[PDB]
Amino acid sequence: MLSDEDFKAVFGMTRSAFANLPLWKQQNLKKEKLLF
Repeated sequence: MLSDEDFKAVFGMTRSAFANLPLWKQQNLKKEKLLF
């Protein structure tokens, strides 16, 4: 669906620094841009 490197491309920010947070916060990010 999306390469590991592409993850940082879609995220927009350092996936490493963002990964420091729980997936709970990721639920919003996906809605901010992605759809599902």
